Amino acid sequence: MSEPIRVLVTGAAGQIAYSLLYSIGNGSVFGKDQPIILVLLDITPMMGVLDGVLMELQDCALPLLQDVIATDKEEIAFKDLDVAVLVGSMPRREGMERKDLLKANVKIFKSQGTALEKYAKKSVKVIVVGNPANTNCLTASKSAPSIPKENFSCLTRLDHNRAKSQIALKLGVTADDVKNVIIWGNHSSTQYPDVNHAKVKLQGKEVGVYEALKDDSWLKGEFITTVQQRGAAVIKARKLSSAMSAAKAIADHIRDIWFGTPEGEFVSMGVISDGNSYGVPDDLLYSFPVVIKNKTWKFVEGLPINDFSREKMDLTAKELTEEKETAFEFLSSA
Amino acid sequence: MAKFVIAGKANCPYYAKAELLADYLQKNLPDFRIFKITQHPDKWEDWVEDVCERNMWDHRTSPIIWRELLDRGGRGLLLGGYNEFLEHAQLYYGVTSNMTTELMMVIAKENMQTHTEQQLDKETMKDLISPLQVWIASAGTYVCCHLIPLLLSGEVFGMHTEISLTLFDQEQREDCLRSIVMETQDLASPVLRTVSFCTTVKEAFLQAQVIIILDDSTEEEVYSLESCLRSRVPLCRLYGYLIEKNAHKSVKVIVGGKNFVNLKTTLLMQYAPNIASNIIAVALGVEGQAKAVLARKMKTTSANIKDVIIWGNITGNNYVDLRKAKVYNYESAVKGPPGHYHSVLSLIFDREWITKEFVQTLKILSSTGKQFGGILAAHSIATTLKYWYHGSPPGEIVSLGVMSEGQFDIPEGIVFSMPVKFENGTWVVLTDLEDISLSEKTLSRLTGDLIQEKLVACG
Amino acid sequence: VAKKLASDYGLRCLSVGDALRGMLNNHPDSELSLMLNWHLHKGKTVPDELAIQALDISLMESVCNTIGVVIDGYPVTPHQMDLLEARSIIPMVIFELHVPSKEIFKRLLLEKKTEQSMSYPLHNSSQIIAYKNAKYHKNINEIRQFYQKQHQNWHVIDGFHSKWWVWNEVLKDIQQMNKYIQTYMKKIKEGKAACIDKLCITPEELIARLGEFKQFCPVSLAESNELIDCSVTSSLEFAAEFRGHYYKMSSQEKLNKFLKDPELYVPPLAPHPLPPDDLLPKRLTLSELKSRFPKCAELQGYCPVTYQDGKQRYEALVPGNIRYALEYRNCIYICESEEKLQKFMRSPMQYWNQKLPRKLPPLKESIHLTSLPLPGYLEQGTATSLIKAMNAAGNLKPKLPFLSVRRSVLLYIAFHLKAFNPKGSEYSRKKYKKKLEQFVERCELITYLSSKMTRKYKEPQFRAIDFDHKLQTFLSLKNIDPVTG
Amino acid sequence: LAKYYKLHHIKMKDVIAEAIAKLEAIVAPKDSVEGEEEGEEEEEEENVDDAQELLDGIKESMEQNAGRLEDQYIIRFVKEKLKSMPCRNQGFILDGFPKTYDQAKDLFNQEEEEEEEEIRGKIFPYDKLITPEFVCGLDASDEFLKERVMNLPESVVAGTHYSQDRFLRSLSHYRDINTDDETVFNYFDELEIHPIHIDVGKLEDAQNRLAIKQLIKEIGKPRNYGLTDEEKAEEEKKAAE
Amino acid sequence: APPLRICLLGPHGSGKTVCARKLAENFGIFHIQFDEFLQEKMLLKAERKFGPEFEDDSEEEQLVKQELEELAAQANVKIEEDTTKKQLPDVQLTEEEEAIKLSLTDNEPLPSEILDSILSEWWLKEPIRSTGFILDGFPRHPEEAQFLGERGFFPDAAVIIQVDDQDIFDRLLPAQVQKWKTKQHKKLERKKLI
Repeated sequence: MSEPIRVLVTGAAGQIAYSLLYSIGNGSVFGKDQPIILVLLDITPMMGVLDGVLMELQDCALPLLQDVIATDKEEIAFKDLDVAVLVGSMPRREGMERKDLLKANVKIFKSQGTALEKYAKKSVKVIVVGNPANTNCLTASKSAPSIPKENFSCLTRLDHNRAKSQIALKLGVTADDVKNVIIWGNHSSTQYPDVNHAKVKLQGKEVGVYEALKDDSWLKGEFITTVQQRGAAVIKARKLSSAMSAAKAIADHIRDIWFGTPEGEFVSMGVISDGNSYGVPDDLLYSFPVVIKNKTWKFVEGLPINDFSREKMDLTAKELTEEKETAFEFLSSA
Repeated sequence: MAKFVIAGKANCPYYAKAELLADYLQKNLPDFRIFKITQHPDKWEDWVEDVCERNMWDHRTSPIIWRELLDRGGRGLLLGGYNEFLEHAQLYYGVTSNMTTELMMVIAKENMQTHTEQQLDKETMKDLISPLQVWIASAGTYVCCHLIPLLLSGEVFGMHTEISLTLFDQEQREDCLRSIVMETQDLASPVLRTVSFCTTVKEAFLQAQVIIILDDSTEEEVYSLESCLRSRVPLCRLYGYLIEKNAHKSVKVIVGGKNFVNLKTTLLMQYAPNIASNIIAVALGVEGQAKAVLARKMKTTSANIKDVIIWGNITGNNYVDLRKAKVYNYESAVKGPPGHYHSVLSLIFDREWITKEFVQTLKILSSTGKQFGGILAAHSIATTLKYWYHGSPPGEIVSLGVMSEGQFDIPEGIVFSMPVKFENGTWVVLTDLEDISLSEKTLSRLTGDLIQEKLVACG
Repeated sequence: VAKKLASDYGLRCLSVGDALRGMLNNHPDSELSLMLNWHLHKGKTVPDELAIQALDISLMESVCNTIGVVIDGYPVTPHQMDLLEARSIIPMVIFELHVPSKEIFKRLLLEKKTEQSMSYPLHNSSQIIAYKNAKYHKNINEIRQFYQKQHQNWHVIDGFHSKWWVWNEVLKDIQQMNKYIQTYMKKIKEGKAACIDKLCITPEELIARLGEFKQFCPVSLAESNELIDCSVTSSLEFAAEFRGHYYKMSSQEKLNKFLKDPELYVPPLAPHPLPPDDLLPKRLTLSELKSRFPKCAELQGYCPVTYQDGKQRYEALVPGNIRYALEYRNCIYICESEEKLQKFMRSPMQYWNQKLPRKLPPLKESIHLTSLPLPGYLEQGTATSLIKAMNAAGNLKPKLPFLSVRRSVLLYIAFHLKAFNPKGSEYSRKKYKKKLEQFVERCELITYLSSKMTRKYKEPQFRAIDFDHKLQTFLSLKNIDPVTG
Repeated sequence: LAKYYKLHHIKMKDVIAEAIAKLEAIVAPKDSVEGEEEGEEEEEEENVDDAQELLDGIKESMEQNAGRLEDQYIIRFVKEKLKSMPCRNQGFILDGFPKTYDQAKDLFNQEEEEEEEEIRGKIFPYDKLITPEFVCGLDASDEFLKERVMNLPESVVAGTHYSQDRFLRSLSHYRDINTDDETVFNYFDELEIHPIHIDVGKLEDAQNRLAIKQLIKEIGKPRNYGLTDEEKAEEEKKAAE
Repeated sequence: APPLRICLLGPHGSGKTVCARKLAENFGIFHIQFDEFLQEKMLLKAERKFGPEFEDDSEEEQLVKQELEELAAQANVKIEEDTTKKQLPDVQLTEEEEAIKLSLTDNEPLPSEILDSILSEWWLKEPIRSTGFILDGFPRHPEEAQFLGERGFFPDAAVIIQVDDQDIFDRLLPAQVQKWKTKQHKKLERKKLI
């Protein structure tokens, strides 16, 4: 048997984590022959909830699960990790200023990054989910300089999947028919969904979404607006967060990291802008279209950028830059 | 980049000649872009009148022609029927159409045939269709969110299934189910093709091929147990009738939840006799809880524990039988190679803990349902469906809730939980298991409870 | 290497002289010995027939005859290779040593050291050695070409791989050939279907002993109902024998299937005949086309295959390049690509009969601004121009300090037009873009300075850090050229 | 490692040749010119006849053992080498030598058999100063080694111990000695100065920078004037350039 | 022919138990510890690991138990010992289990019927008979080996371990020193409570 891996989930009492854990344990992430050790970290009050979760997991009798560890201690939780999924973050409260939200998250992710640096394996893979995902991920990475920055990624797969869903709905097709969608930039309302290089399978033939839909107007205006606002719509209707789809997206993201992307297909990921050929500033966490082999990602080069795309990309890069500046003021003062 | 649209009647001569001119321009000119539209002439009047009203144009003859200012389907600027577009092209470009009137007649036929092709293509798309039909009752419920991703996994059926899914509750629940549908679409599963809500009586289960029945959130106040039982009867009757009428004759109906599951199943079967053989109650969650309790006592993993049997009311009085329960990978120094197993009863030296404490613990777990969360419910339902299609693991016992036809002794006409295997798309009852006989007292208790529930519900 | 082989498994290697010398002792007055002497005294150095006989006589030698022999550096002429084939002295496999002259000379200098290891006089002329080596190249090139082409068995070595490295690789390869030979012989005695790759059957025998499918995969006809010409490359890589006849499969997987269940593909058990040659398609060039005149293709250029596959889209009528073009059943066809031609050859019945409508004939003329009349090129250029102007003005509502509004806006718009030009030299475009960004920041100075400076004077050093830089920038712009600056 | 740490790496041939040469130099005649200047230096008081007879026994042994020498002589020379001031100051490095548990015990064990009066424990009479501060194992697939060796230039391998017959026999002998039943490592393992083992085969870099990095990390920072001001000034110039 | 049988014989089970287990795990057979089989057999009735040290510790507890009960009665201020651990009544032994208990106290051989019945289970019956096993702990006595021969029931091989007094102390004596220290701490706590 393959040696068990240690996987950490932070904020494990939160609904996204709760949804995710079963997908983690059942082999959908790491495959049906990888034993897992699962590590759950939360604040002390949640431990009661966390204990209830641990029990329910043990009740699921998942064959690939050979431990569940619940702790409020970073030194325990971050010990010898193989994979860390950072879902826990402070949610923005009413009347909380954006700067205070940033400071609080910077504190949390600085602490977690230092714990990774000290306790975790240097090969650890780190996935950041808690908003603001890009800036939090950057803060963590700066706090874990010994770990290769490529190990650190933030969840943009949710936007990619949403975009694919919207395209498939418009064409009337499965999600599988759609390929090579791109999300550029921040996981925020400023995120840019790009289908200029996306392909779809229609009438047994593969065709490019611009050609297939032939509605550039609707692709620019309505598709983008729908994707950007999809989460707010879901919360407005349910009165509850998008836990199910977030969990799905996280699972997909990790699974593509672990297996790699299919040949001739690329995926969108939030990743450190250093060395991009697209002229995004270095030292940013930006979202790019990427191919993954041997648990290593690479950037899909040579894609032409029209001025519409370029403008969106620079707008979101500006947003990310401002966020970075604000967070780094606290990181240096902290 | 200039952008134009022209709309046609399939018979219109001048629209066809416009198409010729358009293709000439777009081929030769780098600048030129055009999109193409045509309607059946009967539709044309309405379609164009709508377009003209939206624009506040005033054109009626086919073709109609306009330049769209930024992107396909923007606002338009209107050019006139064919002569005006030809005039524009001739003066601005210098171009001339050269097509004969006779040719225009022929192409008018060709475009008639083209519209006939379009119609047949519409019909052709209807032919291509072979989905699996799924329905969910009481869908507006927290369990439903966890369940849907397991369905979408496809492992339930194999990753080769066109899935069509349906979700029911009242319109207020329909709002949150709308949100659920939105998340479902976002889940972008490869096997997902459709999902739907229902709220209305005639529609339900129509050509349903899989039916999932959850607990209800009874929005009514805390009625007495007798009133709760009776309150189920109208709902079970309605569902049974709807299923029997609307569903596919081979529909599979699975009943899951924390309350009165056996009773609900029994009532449904009574109202839906024909399908009743198809209807089963999920016991697996209780078995999982029992396994986990055992594993905690032993300090092993539940997965090592096997062949727990649940004997009773799943959601009520049940007996957990460990006589066949096996443990694997345990560290008895009387240690076998991989796949050796030891008997749980033999290993647990504390018979008092088994008899008093373990039983009391399970009784608490069942009565409270507290630990029966969304994850466990979903896992149980999904895994049961998986075994139903695929089969259960070879040799392994499963527990399932199923209608008694006398098999051990059990009185007929009740739904009981009992040990089972799944094979060839169907379950069999392991009546050949030795020693698994029940005591007369235990059987009397278990059946008597179910009978009393049934009687009270019928009133 | 020859000696190392001979020692290590008791194998033989032969030079021609070895046999002749043996004959001298074995009977100094044998026929072959008598001829050899007669020729020698005539100065006739080894008429080749003598060596040929001696060599096959050496094949008698029981160790070689049962087990193994190698031959070094022989034949030395193509004529010998031919006469050996005439007797059919024919190695199963051949290896070739490629070596830099530098290495050869260095080895020869070590041989010079051995000459002191030696003592008696010996022929050591590097000059002769070089000559001989060059002529070895001359003959070996032709010999390789023939023997590899006919017999699929030629292999090559770098002299700078260590003699042991080379020996290892040669041995391993030879053992591979052995395992192939033995497994094939087993299948033959078992009567099984078997691949024949590196069994080095001659092309001419293969042609003579094809099965009914000739050079085509029967699996292709049976499963696909298509023809794939296996002849198109000589190699046996998907060639196989069964029941006394040869066939090629179209792929490794087809070969695997045929080996597994040959009876299905075997005739007559296959579902279809190979149609007769008159029905089979063939490719063409400009020479064939010129012979086909006065007619063009049976279809006037428009590719039928894509149109048919397109469910007869009007759009599909793009013509195929003549390079693609072929005759089938009396009739000449062209399609959009070589791959289309391949599909046509595979299943021509799908396509060959057509009745396209008259519509969408239009051949392109690429129109040019110069060629256009005034409104057309105006329209083309202005559409982009006005799009850019529209965005630039509407969004910015521009003004820059000191300039008139008109000056600011016009200049900014002209820069914006350059910066977004579809075909502007792009590094220059980005240069203008940079200038435009500076202009934008300078317009931002207006708003910053107006918002931050009150009418009441306020403490100079408590002004914001950028404030004074921005003021200095504004003041400088008063006396700067806006065009360059 | 020697070049980066700036230490001394010694090979058995060197020790043997130097020891022989110095012995012969002392045994060579104190010829008709005065010796070392009789100034403020304490001259050596060897016995030249002892060195002579030692060299004789060495020659006899190598005759008897076909150029091999008795372990006792080699170990004596190694131990003296380590006693030398260069070793005492800076560092000594050996490639795969000593080679057997007995050899290691003989070399490392203190020939002052210190009084055992209560020394029940596992700390032998051994000198920690001569004792290696680091030992590591390096190993690869025998196939990888065979490939590398065969890929060595034929000139390079010419007549060497690495000619394939010699290479094969020595490789076998290497395995055969280092039974997991017993290896030279066992001596250090009993000292619990636990050596560590790095897979050149999997790391596969023919220079194995990766292992060199690991080894450097395990050793830690060189105990030296990592730059002197001359070296600092030059590195500063290199940076400026 | 039957699969492998061995037992390894030597110190106190010690690490040697682990090393036998490792061997069998490499082989993919069964491991057995004979002492385990005794303990578990006794535990079936007992719910306790009977044996020499454990019950002899109870002897001193007799004195302390009675003193604690006197103090608990005179001191109506109730005690940390209120939570007395669970114990059963006598699940009365057969002569077979009696003989086992007496073996644990005496470290002495037992009526052949028991040894025969169990070990013949391990020869005769699956999975053991197909799988084969290595055992820890048996025979303890030449008397037992004698009965093995007199039935004629045999391993493939015996193995014995070469070990000596210091080696044995090195592992065992520290653990026993810990036993002493903790017992003395307990007695100090008893002084304090008294």
